[PDB]
Amino acid sequence: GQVTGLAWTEVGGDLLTIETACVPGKGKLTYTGSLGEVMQESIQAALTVVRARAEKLGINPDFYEKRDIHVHVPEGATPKDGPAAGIAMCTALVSCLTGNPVRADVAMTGEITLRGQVLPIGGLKEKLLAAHRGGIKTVLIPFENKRDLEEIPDNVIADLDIHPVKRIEEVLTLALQN
Amino acid sequence: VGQVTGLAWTEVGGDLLTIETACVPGKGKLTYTGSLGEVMQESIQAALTVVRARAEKLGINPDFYEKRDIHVHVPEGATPKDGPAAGIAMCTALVSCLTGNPVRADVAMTGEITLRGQVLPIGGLKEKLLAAHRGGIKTVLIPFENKRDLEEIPDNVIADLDIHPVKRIEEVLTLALQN
Amino acid sequence: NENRVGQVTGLAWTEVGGDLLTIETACVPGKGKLTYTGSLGEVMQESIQAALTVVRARAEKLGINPDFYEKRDIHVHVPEGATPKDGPAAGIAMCTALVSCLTGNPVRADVAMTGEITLRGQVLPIGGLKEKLLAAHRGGIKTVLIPFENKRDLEEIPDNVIADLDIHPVKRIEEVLTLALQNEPSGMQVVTAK
Amino acid sequence: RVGQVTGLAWTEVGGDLLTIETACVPGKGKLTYTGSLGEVMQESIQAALTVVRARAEKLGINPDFYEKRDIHVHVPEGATPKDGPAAGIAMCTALVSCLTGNPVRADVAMTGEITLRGQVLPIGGLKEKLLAAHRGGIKTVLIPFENKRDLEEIPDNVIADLDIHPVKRIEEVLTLALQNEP
Amino acid sequence: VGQVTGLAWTEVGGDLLTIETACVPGKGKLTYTGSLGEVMQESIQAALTVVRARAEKLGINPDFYEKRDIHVHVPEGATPKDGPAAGIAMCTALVSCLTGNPVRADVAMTGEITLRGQVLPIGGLKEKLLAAHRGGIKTVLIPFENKRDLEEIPDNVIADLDIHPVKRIEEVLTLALQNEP
Amino acid sequence: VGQVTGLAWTEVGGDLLTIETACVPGKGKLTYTGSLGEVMQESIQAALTVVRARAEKLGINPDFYEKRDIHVHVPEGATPKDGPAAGIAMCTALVSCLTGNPVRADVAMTGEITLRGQVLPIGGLKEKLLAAHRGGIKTVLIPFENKRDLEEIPDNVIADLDIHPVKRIEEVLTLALQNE
Repeated sequence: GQVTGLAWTEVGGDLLTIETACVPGKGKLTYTGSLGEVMQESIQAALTVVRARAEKLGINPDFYEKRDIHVHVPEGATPKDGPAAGIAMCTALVSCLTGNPVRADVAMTGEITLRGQVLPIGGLKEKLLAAHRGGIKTVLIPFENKRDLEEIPDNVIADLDIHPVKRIEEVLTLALQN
Repeated sequence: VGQVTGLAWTEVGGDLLTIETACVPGKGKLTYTGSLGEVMQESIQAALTVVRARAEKLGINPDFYEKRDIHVHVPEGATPKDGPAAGIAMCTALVSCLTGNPVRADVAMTGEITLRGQVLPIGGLKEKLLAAHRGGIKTVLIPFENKRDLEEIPDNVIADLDIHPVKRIEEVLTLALQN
Repeated sequence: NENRVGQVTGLAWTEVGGDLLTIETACVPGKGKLTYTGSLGEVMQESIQAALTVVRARAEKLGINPDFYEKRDIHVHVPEGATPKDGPAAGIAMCTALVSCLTGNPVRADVAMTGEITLRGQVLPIGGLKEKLLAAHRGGIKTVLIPFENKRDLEEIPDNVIADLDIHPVKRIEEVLTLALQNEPSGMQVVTAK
Repeated sequence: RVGQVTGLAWTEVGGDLLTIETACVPGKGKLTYTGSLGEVMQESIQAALTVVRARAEKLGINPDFYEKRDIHVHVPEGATPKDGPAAGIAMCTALVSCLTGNPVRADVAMTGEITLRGQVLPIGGLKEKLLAAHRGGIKTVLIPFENKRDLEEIPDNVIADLDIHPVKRIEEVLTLALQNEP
Repeated sequence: VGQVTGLAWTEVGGDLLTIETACVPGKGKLTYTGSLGEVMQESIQAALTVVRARAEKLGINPDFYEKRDIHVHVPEGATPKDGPAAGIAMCTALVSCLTGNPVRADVAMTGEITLRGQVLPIGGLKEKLLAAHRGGIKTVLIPFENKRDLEEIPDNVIADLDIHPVKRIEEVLTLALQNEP
Repeated sequence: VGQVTGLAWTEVGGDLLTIETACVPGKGKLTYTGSLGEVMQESIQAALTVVRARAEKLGINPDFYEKRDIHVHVPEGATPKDGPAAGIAMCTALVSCLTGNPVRADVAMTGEITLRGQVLPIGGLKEKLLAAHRGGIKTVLIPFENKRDLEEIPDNVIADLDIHPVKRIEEVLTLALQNE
């Protein structure tokens, strides 16, 4: 129920620790963390991808009738917005609802869609620089951000194991431990 | 999830958009997202009402809404968008979702939808068809009263595109759904 | 005919002027919900709520089952979607459309109407009558229902408008419905002979 | 007429004759308040309803009407902004009227702020209110008791034509205004 | 219906206020009206919580907040009020309403209430106690920590007043309710 | 019991907060009042999710979220309060309230809470501990990473407080509550 994402904050692209809790409940979605509206919408999108694909994910199709879900992104006081945490949100929800832990030294950036495709984001360099400083080994980026890998310093590309992904299935396969 | 390429006004970039609609286990909740302005939001409601009103003839359970939640999402999520032009795409995406009847990926569409299922003309036909052309789209559905606006579209664009002027939502679904 | 159920031409204010409104209503299976859209200003939204109350208050006379109603969702929409509409002048049109939608009673072709609705069923005069009638005249509307108290305002509207339009001044909503709908909405028909 | 009360209160064009309408059709307890009402006027409706709820058994009204009835209070004309607490007793009267089927008298107008205790509080702009009523042909006007001192600042010709009843409590209001005794 | 004379901030200034409270058959819904500002609104919620958390001690059927609907109104409806200083009045009014224990007519009170039932000091004590006096109020309840603020108000005003500094809500209710809570 | 002294940001008056909570039989309504800023309101949501996640190990009945109404109030009511520093205090108060477990006297605490139960560093530590000291707080729990900031603080202040740098919410409940 914890994933490292790369997304926009008040001070630039950054490592975010995305948290999701899925305690027994009645189907309420709470999300907090000084989130802007586009980031809030990415969470609804990510939840809908899970609900639509629940059977595929070994999750009870009616799980949202018996679960309350809280997505929180610290630091609580730092403003964050944008769609780039989309695949991280989805991954955290799948982890939480399945009990399948998330890989330690992995981070990810990318906008999610209901169809499960992963869309390119902006400020990739800033994002990959943030993951490099944090000692992140593996980074998932959208397939269409490959062109942007040119602007990145050679030493950072060399240190990072970067995976361009097209689809959410790819993301879950790489990020989850099982 | 249902999936349809629409042409509708966006604040930045092109007017070519993927209208997405999921119809998951739920209890009759509608969610709509995608940096949508109010007129676009209201077209989602109108589109959903069209399906609800024609559910039996469409091959859908009239009481589907009791046991389904609907999310309508229009990527790219941060791109501000507005207007009624994605209406027929929304209706198509919702019929696809609730029947499991795939949409032709080589077809895009534009047009305002009415509760009577009629397709109304839209503005910026040129903006839209250039996006459809540059987006590699082969077939475009447009409103019937927009036919006279085709006279101001570049010849190559007219040459490349298979434009189909439509009047009614029945025409749209026949032209866009695979079965 | 089926296409005439829940479709009413009102005359109210738009961002272009006091023009024609094609007022749409669907009554689909549901749970008692009312939705209204079409870039409506707040005064117009309140007219729709007044109009539905009027219907609900006269449901027995109108033959609308209270329980069927509670298992319907209602959606009033006024295209074109992007054009701002406001004012209380679509009140009787809204009520007509709702009665039509809920009872499967098609609205007569080539009728338009204008008038503010009250909860007591009274039809109150409206403003900009001249421009509304220019709007009806321009759209080949033949029969226009107006408030009985706007009758004095007919004098400033040219002869041909009055020669072309069939104007029926109305006092109450029961009259509107009888004039606007295909079948008589309120009451079983009794046939008598002298 | 059941559910209609003539009230005097402020509008954007001044303290004018108001026709307060209420409908109470069977529902689930929904409360709709329309007519370009300002927030203070909206709060007066909620106060008026509370007064009625507390006196429900005393008024012959089934106590659990707040759960089995939908109530819609509307004040034409829809486009004219109305505000203030002066329609309070009129809101209560129309509300009691509707829920009991007890017709309101057409020759009675009324103004006054209502409290949950059912007390009638003095209001403002009494001059405009009564001049309005007088041009409107109203025979009888109920005013707040503490507003009697304001009567001496309105023309003698207007007041002589009016049957003015100063009221202190809501039950007084109801007995003068309802066709049958509540 | 409960009624209490509170002293609290109004648009015109700190003044005499009749806090009303009705408690009819209901499903546990809370209504507050009277042009109340947000801090005054939260004071009502704080006051209600005190009563719920102390219900049986107050002799109130603990399950009252699913059997009762509550409306707190403060006339005059058009006069903007705000602040936490009517909190102990709100709570007195609720307790009176839910118990039928009349509140004395010669008593006015001012004070912020906490969930623990503590009375916290308030501002504008001068203008508050002047209003009480002008209204012919006999006894006034103020927060204990407002005692030194009494030395800034005219001695002629204060000498006419029976001033009771309180620390806790049980003092308020014992001093203000006509029968013993 | 349900009463916790937390140190967090205020517009005026000391950075000391008295956090009160009530947990009565109910249908599951959360009320939070006290002129609370959005970030502080969110901190309450987070603290409550923590408690829910750990309800069973905390001896709280799992279905409290639907059998209980909870009102979190922070006096003085007209004093604006904001920020995340009251997070661990909010959690402690809720646990104390739902368990009947009293909080230890003269304990205060500052710290941002995460859903996983990690205590995050805060700002204005100096002002916070000055308020603790004048409040006669003896024991203060701060975030482990605020240890660096203790260097910036007067010697007499450091002297009279029993300052405990904590990493997790388990240390916080152990140091703050009178029972387990």
